[PDB]
Parts: sequence; C-alpha cells; structure tokens
Amino acid sequence: DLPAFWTVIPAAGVGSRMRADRPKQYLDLAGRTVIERTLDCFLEHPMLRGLVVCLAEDDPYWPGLDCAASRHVQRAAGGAERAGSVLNGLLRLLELGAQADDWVLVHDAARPNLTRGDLDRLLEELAEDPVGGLLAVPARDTLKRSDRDGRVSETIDRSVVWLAYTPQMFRLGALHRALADALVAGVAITDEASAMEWAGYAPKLVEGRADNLKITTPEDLLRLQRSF
Amino acid sequence: DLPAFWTVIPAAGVGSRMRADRPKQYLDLAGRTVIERTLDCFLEHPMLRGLVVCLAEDDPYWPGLDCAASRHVQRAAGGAERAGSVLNGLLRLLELGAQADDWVLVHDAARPNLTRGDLDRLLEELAEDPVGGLLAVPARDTLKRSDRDGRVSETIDRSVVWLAYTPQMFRLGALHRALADALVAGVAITDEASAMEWAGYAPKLVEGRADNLKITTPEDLLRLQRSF
Ligand SMILES: [K+]
Ligand SMILES: [K+]
Repeated sequence: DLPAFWTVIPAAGVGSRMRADRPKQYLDLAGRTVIERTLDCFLEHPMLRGLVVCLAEDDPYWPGLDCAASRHVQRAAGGAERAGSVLNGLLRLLELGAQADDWVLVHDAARPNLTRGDLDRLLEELAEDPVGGLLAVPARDTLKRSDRDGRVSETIDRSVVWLAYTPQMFRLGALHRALADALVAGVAITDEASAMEWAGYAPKLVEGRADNLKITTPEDLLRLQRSF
Repeated sequence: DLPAFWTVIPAAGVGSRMRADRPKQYLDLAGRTVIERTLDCFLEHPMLRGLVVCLAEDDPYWPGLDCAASRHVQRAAGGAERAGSVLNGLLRLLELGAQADDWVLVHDAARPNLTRGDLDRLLEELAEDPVGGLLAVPARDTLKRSDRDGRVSETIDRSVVWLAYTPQMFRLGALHRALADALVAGVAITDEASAMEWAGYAPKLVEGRADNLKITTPEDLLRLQRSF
C-alpha cells in the first residue's frame, strides 16, 4: 500500500518574454512540451493528493498549455531560486489541506521520462523511512579528483558514488524547516536533499533508471525523442 | 608546434559472429559506422605518425569497411582485455618505427565526436608534460556518497571532480611498462590513466568538450545523430 503524497514541480525563473531558445520545460518532445510530459508522470497516480507547479506569475508559455486549464494542476508563485520556489510550493500545499507529516515529492520540470515503476519504487521504499530520500543512479563514468595544479590526485571509488536524480521525497514540515533555515543560513542549496543534509539528516538513496534524464541542452532532447 | 604522435584505437573483443544488436563501434551514425567516424578524428592530422586499430583477428564487420583497405590504418591483434589490446597496439607501433619516448594517444573506438580543437588542445597542453594526461570534463551532476546502509554520507565537492574522457596521451615506453606491470600485479585497470596512476604518476587533466561522448547504449547514438 503506497503512501499518499503531494507533488511540487519547481518550474519558475522563466522570463516574461518568449525566446527563440525556449526554456527547456517548453521544448517540444515528440509533439508535446517537456513539462506536459513531466506532469503526466504524476497526475493519474492513485495516491496523488495534489500537484503544484511553481511558475513565474508572468510566464508567457504556460497559459497556452492545456495543463494551465486543469483542475488537477495547481499553481504557486516562483521564488528567487529553487528553494524559495519549493517553499512557496509547500505553502500552497498547506492551503490545499496538506499536513506537516505528509510526504512531498519534488521533481525537476525538465525530467519528463520518469517511469511509474521508479515512482512507485521511491514511494514504497521510503514510506516508513525516518527521513525520506531520492532517486539516484550509480556513477558509471570514471571519476578523477584534481589536485591544486590540475593533475589527478586519485581516481574516486565510484562504487559508493551516486548521481542524484529526482523525485526527492521528504515530509512537508521537515522539508519546510530545512529549506527556510538553509536559506537564512546562506547555504548553497542545490536540490532538496542538499537542504536536508545541511539540516543534519541522511536521505536514503533509492536506485532508479538512468534514462530518467534531465533536459539541460536542447541536444539532451534528442536522447528522449523515441521514448514516448 | 604540436608534437608528433601515434594513435591506438582499442576495438577488439568483438565476437566472430555478427549480431542483431551490433557492437557499438559498428552502429550506423548518420550513414557511416561509429568507428569509421572515430578514425576520421585522427587520420588527417599532420602530426600523426601512424594509427593502429586493435581488432579481433576474426572480426566479421571490419573487413567490409573501407578503412580495412587503407594504407593509413594499421592493425594489431586484440588482447584478453583493453590493457592487453593496447599493449599489442604498442608493440605494433614499435614495428612501425615508434620510439620509446614518442607520444601515444589511446582513444575509445566508440567516441566518434572528438573535435580537432580538443585533439590539438590535448597535444599542445601535454607536449612538454613530464607524464602526459587525458581529456576530461568537469562533473556537472550532483554526486552523493553512500554509506554502508545506502543513506547519503556526504555530497561530494564536485568542483574538484572530473569525468575521464579520451584520448589519453602518454609516452610509449612508460605506458608499456605501466600496463604490463599492472596486469602482472592484478590491478583492475580501466583506462590508460588508471595504469599510469597505479605506477605512481599523476596524469594532467586537460579540459575537453562534454559532447565527446562514448556510445554505450544504442540510445546514446541518438544524441550524436545531428553532429555530422
Ligand atoms: K524554480
Ligand atoms: K579492446
């Protein structure tokens, strides 16, 4: 029995202007936008309590998508960076009736190839975890550490090294506290796990598929064009 | 003035049989095989002394390629693993007149998108280096170290972490000694740098392009289909 969960998709920091080199979340992926496909990975999950997309209030692409006119997609205002956008997302979840002990999944807007199997794996492996955790994949490339002069100082043992993916799954109140405090503290937050780790907690790694990739170059798009 | 150099392409470990899921080096990349495109990255370099491809003696795909009937492409027998194939490559270079102090570049058969700019950068930055070195790219993904129970123990500082690419450039005699000794010693050799590092030496990292990617899934092929 998978746990109930909320989803937050931080998708803000889009200009007010359309640009010829579009934001990655609005690139075409086999006939639909990246972000539309990302939302498809969650919207029909039977345990989804609600999904919030964090958007610039003047985002010019969003109002043209059918997910902008969906009762199943709620909206929160973007922040100054990902953490503030996620924080606004959590406040929105509380308006929708979320409780402090509810699971929240935060997922990259530009990871449209999340499979139901990986989603369910994350939910089931963390449902009783003390902290939560994240999808991650084993590092397969050879990893070298550089010394001060740009020479190899060691080859890192990559059998203990994992690439951090999303979703990342944490309880609402705990994540809110960690993100808010880390911002005040001046921490260089990357993902939600980085805030939880700064707060002292050790997230659990859950192995996912390597092809749950993030679109960071319009060229990454090519890798996924046959995935749907 | 770029240094003179030999090239070794380890390309062995191909079965005697053709297979429906071809060896990656014989996949089609925009109308030519991967390995043909890889060879194109070296063959017309004015400082190339000679190029050796290490192949299974019964490789069924190679004899159908025009590079199998080229005076500019020499051949060496594959070994039991990459290091032994490279060692056979070095012996072939010596037959072609290579000297122990000549630079040798070893490059992955399935990295067909090496640019002349990266090749020249490697050659010029290492021409006077005491050891040699390798192309490499900064790690961009968030890297987590796992503890014994699969929880995050730390987020690795990735600003000192590099992904090892090829070519890797070392002097012939030194590389021969390192590879041969590392095999006898039972070292888990990955690339040439791993053998040189086992022998004590610190290769120099030379920054290359991230899209000099290795084709490891027929899906990686999609990323490069518009690169030529
Ligand atoms: K955001
Ligand atoms: K080989």
